[PDB]
Amino acid sequence: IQLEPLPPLTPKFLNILDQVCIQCYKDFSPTIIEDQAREHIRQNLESFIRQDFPGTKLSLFGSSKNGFGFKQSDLDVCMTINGLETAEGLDCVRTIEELARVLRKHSGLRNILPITTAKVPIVKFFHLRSGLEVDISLYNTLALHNTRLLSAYSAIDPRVKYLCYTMKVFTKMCDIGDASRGSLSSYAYTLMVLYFLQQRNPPVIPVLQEIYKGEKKPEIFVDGWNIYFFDQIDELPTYWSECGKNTESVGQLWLGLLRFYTEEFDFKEHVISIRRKSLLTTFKKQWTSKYIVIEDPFDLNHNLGAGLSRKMTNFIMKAFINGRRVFGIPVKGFPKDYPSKMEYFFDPDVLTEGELAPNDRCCRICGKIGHFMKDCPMR
Ligand SMILES: O=c1ccn([C@@H]2O[C@H](COP(=O)(O)O[C@H]3[C@@H](O)[C@H](n4ccc(=O)[nH]c4=O)O[C@@H]3CO)[C@@H](O)[C@H]2O)c(=O)[nH]1
Ligand SMILES: O=c1ccn([C@@H]2O[C@H](COP(=O)(O)NP(=O)(O)OP(=O)(O)O)[C@@H](O)[C@H]2O)c(=O)[nH]1
Ligand SMILES: [Mg+2]
Ligand SMILES: [Zn+2]
Repeated sequence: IQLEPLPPLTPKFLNILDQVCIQCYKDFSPTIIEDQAREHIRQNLESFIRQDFPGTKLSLFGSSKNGFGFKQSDLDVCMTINGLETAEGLDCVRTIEELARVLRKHSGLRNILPITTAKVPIVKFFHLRSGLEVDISLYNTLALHNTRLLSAYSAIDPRVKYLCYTMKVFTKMCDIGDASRGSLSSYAYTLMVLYFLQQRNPPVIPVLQEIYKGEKKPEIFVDGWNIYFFDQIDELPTYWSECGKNTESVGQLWLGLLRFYTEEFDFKEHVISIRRKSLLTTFKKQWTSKYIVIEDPFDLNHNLGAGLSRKMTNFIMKAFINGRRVFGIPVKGFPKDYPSKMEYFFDPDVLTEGELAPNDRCCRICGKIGHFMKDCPMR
């Protein structure tokens, strides 16, 4: 597939692109009050569950803590039991079902649903007063660490946040950010942003998992994987020589990302991997089955794109190509004929050409993957 050449931009248009990326953050990030409410929910659930399971500990992870949350993002909760370091004596499937029974007694919750067949078994439910979806998992230790990792990256430079928010808006508007419906997890798209910023010349962020006081990388193992990374961001100028050398604006970088993954990045040859600056090949990983290949920074056996079908991969790539056109090619009558720039750049009828995301892997009743119709909740 060949792509349209991009016309040269004016500074006036470049400033518009900058503003759109920043509005994605300002418009959709939670207020300080909404963040505190999320902590209050965790606190309330921990006390309620402790009535039946004393020593329960609930810990927030995901976008509530990694610096990239939206107002209506779900509440990702990790449950552990004090004194029990790992889930090696804990019966996780039976624990999920016991936990669900406890949560059905909570008058402020609705629609308790345990999902024990997923790779990560969860019990999810609806919190009435906040209107948020909550997902509780058991001993999700690695998720807690990649939450800290992403949070560290978000603190290095404000542009990290702006781009991750813009990416999250983009994929959400294209309806390609729901792994439960066959597309990619929003966490996978966050990794794509970070990988782009690491490979940029000059880089906007370093590879924190490769920064350390010499000579060798410290070895801190969790569930068989080294979770070390440099998290002393205040001292980063000392340990990152290229700190602050990239002076591109946010809009420049956002258009650069769209061009990077449509023109430059070789999906069939390389793996999107934020744990190392050196390119990682699909052949070295023996991950040639799929086109989009995304390696988790800690669980190196996890390919985030392992679930994508061929159709979904084409749909995703067409979205990025159309995004390249909308953000890169100024149009006549813009911006004076449009009372909202957000509605122009993120128009789904343009980015996906009016088509809906494919859903062939999905249940015909609810639209989720991973269950037969006799097991559907909406039956
Ligand atoms: O690697 C992971 C993946 C998921 N999660 C947690 O599960 C929650 C739901 O994950 P999601 O990627 O949106 O959907 C899962 C499952 O919840 C979904 N699924 C699977 C079987 C089914 O019957 N219904 C259903 O919706 O299909 C996917 C299987 O990877 C997330 O919010 C996380 O809190 C994690 O903590 N780590
Ligand atoms: O494939 C995966 C998916 C999810 N996770 C971990 O589970 C967290 C929640 O998974 P998530 O689907 O809620 N994505 P999130 O980062 O919270 O953004 P948002 O759409 O605003 O909710 C993620 O942030 C990861 O830490 C993984 O480790 N591997
Ligand atoms: Mg979440
Ligand atoms: Zn269903």
